Amino acid sequence: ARYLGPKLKLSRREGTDLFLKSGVRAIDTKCKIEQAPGQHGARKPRLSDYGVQLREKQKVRRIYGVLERQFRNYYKEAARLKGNTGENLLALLEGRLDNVVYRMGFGATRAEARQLVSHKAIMVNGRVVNIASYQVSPNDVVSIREKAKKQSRVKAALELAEQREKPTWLEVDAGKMEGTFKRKPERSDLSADINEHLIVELYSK
Amino acid sequence: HVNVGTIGHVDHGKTTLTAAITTVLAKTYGGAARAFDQIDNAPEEKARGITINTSHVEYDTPTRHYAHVDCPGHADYVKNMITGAAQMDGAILVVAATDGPMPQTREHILLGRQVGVPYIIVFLNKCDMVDDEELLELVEMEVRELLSQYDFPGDDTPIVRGSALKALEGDAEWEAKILELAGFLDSYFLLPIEDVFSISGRGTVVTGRVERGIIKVGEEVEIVGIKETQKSTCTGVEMFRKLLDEGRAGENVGVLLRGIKREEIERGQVLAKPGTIKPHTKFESEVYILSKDEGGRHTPFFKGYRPQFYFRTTDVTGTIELPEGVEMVMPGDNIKMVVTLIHPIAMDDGLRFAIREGGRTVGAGVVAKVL
Amino acid sequence: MVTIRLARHGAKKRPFYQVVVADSRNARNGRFIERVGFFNPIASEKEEGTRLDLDRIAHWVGQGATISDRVAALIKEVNKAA
RNA sequence: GCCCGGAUAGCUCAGUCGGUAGAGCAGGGGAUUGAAAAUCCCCGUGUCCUUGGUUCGAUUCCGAGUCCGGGCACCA
RNA sequence: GACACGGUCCAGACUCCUACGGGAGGCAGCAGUGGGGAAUAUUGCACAAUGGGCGCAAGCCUGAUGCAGCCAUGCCGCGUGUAUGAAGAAGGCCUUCGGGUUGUAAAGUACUUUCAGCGGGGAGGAAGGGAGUAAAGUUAAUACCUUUGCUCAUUGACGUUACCCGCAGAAGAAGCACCGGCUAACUCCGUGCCAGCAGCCGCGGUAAUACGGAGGGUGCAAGCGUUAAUCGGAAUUACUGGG
RNA sequence: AAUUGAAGAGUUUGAUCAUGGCUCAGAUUGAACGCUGGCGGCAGGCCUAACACAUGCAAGUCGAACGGUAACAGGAAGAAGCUUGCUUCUUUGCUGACGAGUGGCGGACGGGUGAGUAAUGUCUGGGAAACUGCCUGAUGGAGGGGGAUAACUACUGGAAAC
Ligand SMILES: Nc1nc2c(ncn2[C@@H]2O[C@H](COP(=O)(O)OP(=O)(O)O)[C@@H](O)[C@H]2O)c(=O)[nH]1
Ligand SMILES: *C(=O)[C@@H](N)Cc1ccccc1
Repeated sequence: ARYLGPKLKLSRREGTDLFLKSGVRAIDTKCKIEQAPGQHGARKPRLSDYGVQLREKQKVRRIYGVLERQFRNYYKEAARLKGNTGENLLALLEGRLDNVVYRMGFGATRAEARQLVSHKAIMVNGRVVNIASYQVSPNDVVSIREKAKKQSRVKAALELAEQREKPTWLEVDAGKMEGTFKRKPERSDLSADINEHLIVELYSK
Repeated sequence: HVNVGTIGHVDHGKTTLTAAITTVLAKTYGGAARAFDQIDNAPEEKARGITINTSHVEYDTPTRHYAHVDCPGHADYVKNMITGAAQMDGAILVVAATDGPMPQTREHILLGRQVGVPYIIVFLNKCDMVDDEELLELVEMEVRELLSQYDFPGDDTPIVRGSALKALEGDAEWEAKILELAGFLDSYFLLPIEDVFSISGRGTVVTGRVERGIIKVGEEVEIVGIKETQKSTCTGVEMFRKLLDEGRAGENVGVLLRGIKREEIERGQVLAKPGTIKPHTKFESEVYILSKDEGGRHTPFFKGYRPQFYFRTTDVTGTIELPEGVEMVMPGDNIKMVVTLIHPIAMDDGLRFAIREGGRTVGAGVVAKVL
Repeated sequence: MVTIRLARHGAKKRPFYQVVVADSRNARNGRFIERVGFFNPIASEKEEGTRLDLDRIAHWVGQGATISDRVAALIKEVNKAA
């Protein structure tokens, strides 16, 4: 259900940094960004009506690495919730297990975060859970399995989180490497460089 | 895959040597152990008008799947080579250590020479009675004199000593010599379909004699033929309308299949072992053409002459690619050609077939290679 | 004859039982007059395992209804005393 | 498994009791026109399904294989 | 209680046995076969569980049921690895032949291992019932019988289960439609109103963003497109809501 | 806390606005085909011929109803080999149980199909001129006799059925 391909062609498609290749380098730069979407990507875009709705719709999916059917399922699950449907979106999409692991800093990249959740190394409430799309319950702890705790990879990942934002809707221990949770993520507390305004419209038609 | 054949003398141990390779290669590699009764009593088959008596034995090798032909009579070996009823490549020379090379064993080397049988892997049998190192070298020396005269290099053909009686019973001390015998064959389940039925209430009923393997009711089996290959599962084996679970090689029993209509299985198919054989449409063969008064032709044919090959259950037509130098194949030739088939089918270097055209006898050949 | 029996619901390899009151001449998940409580034999070690509405049941036995073996076992499982 | 009829240049068929294969509808190559039509100038492009025999010579004579169509079987 | 699926008598049709007089049968019950058709699976296992029938009970029957096998038919979860990696290569392609692009892609290197394959641990679905025994009812009785505690031996088709641990090695796992506007995403070459494309408007007549291929990119994903079918769009049957 | 809910474009024409059909953009399917195809969970899997059918199987149980016991396993009397109780072993319904028969109970449940049917049906809301095995509440009773038949014997028709 993932991409598993040249996952930086996505950043050149929209121009906005997706952080899919955070890694050991501060800023990528070895990607020839902003002027190479494809072989004929030198031609200026048309920016059509259906496209403006589409271009940010695919972008958010390229960020979360979510299946379109899975995106549509989360869409209608957000439709049957209280308040603004657009706001109902980002709360649930920030509820995906590996994404919280990414916010905790245990995962260098989202791809690395999901590669850890799949390999039964992650543990929530003393329970080994493997589904990446596990909706995190309000105020709960998430840690790493003992016999696979800090095995050279997540070790390198701990230094990376020091230069990250580390949001205010959770709390990371980093001593025993515990990913504790607080109140539901607010729209004003995230990156805020994404527009959910247009996303609600694409599925309206 | 390569088909071999025990050429030799009566009372030498050709049938027990054939039983030696098929049994022990079925315990450490795979296949089916054959009983001594079927290798001796060969069934009768009418090949192009004249009835022949041959026994087709098969066993599995780590690399390929080697076949084996064995005739109980000396009269049957005359037809086997000079015409080519049972196509053979690695002719196993069976010479006894007690008696030694005798006139009937000498003829088979000359009979294979004039025709074109390229490989002869010699195995000296019956060496469990005599114990003398000077005698071991003397019988081995009479064999080297019996191959050099017929255009066969005696310095590269391997010689393996042994005894086939205890190679059949199970004494491990002699089994290592049977394995290197088959090992030297490298360097130097299968079921032909003969009849098909369909009874009301069961489905498709396929009948044929088993050449190799053991059949269980409820196992996954594959079907290979000249038509579109499919997959099935064993749902019953019956003999004379009587239940027989353990289907062994040699038994001409009827098998029941799973989920196939009558229009998909016909004469020319083969129930094979799952994922063990691929189809071939391109191979090579060396044939013999007989005279008009004895059944064949009296005039040669051209390149492009496409006769019908009847291999063990088929009547498939194939186009002939005559080699350079060969333009007109006249009756009495023992020359070769490259055979191209119109249908994907399991073709091995040794599977036997009769060649017919005009609705009658034309000739027979020896499959040498698969291109 | 009215009987108090079970009703296999839920799914394959994960049963469930909604004890009901129906007739002996009907199907297992057939037509019934009233359902009274349920039973979850493979639920979990939690606060809720089985709810039996006894009062309504005693109301039916007085009419002439016969209880089933597995059903009566639940009545002793509810422990009339404590 | 067995028995007949079609297998004839793109297509439908004629020609046979041995003698170097026809016709029709075609279709098409060129001048003209932005391009065709009309008009004018000129035409077979065939393994007679495959393969062989009785050979000065086989489409046709005797045979088979395979494809298609049309009839009957047999019942582990 | 039927005017009766696995009952009766009668007539007819389709089959069958036949000692030719006379008889037998009903898969629209589980499977299964012929045929029909564009198209739809095993002549499986157990009564462990629920329920049904008989019996005081024990048990017995249970193609109801509970499971298994089979099919991508649909939904849903998940995997085909991640990090690093510029001479920004080879090869492919385009080209203002400068170079760009495929492209961090790969190779190389460092780690990890779900699900598979191999070998061991191991729930729950189980409530009862059989025998024994204590007490209390019942009785003339410490008997019999019943009920309530308890003990013992246990009862599992699925089942080489669920789940868990461990071993080995990136090791076994990615295609499908599209690319003129509608509608997201392009050029070149070959073929020249020929071959073909197609949902509609329409393209191809020797310079095709629409034909075929190649490269690139685009949409979706173990699914992708197509066809058949309904509703919606259709306020083109309008009561809501038209003339 | 419990219906937080509605998009359009192309196409008549030289060009425009209209009226007005046609088409597509979406969702879905008891699906089929083409192609490809790793595992698992839960559902569904003969829509056409209500077409015809091989074979096995799909509803039997009760000895706490009775006569019997044809078998199986004990007991008991006995009988013979002979290791004098180690065995062989012929009678016997005396028991456990049990083919066939009589009787009770079920067979009208469960399972499948949608052919028929436009109101004798179904759905909705009421109703009175009914019956109701099995289970249950309440009040009493449960006294006394006879005549047959299946199983089983003898004979016997019929290929079988019977
Ligand atoms: N001692 C001894 N005798 C043998 C050996 N092989 C076969 N024989 C004997 O030879 C006899 C006949 O041999 P067989 O194989 O029937 O010969 P064919 O049928 O004419 O091939 C049998 O009695 C076997 O005992 C052996 O290796 N050693
Ligand atoms: C059916 O009986 C087969 N097992 C044996 C057979 C007999 C006669 C002809 C063909 C096969």
